[PDB]
Amino acid sequence: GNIVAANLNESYDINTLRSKSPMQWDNSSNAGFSEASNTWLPTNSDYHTV
Ligand SMILES: *[C@@H]1O[C@H](CO)[C@@H](O[C@@H]2O[C@H](CO)[C@@H](O)[C@H](O)[C@H]2NC(C)=O)[C@H](O)[C@H]1NC(C)=O
Repeated sequence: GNIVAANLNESYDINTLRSKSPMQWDNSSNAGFSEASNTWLPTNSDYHTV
């Protein structure tokens, strides 16, 4: 699903950022997309079940 449009300090379209959230693999931190602390966009909150 979509995310809620967060604050980005790069020039992005806030109307269409909702479809660009990181891919949801396994239920790790950042849904297995990254082992970094913070990603460039927030992972959707339903990643534990989806
Ligand atoms: C844009 O990036 C962040 C938010 O996306 C801005 O705020 C910093 O966020 C980091 C993340 O934890 C904090 O540690 C800093 O204290 C924040 N404040 C700063 C750096 O003043 C950040 O200010 C923005 N960077 C720009 C505009 O260059």
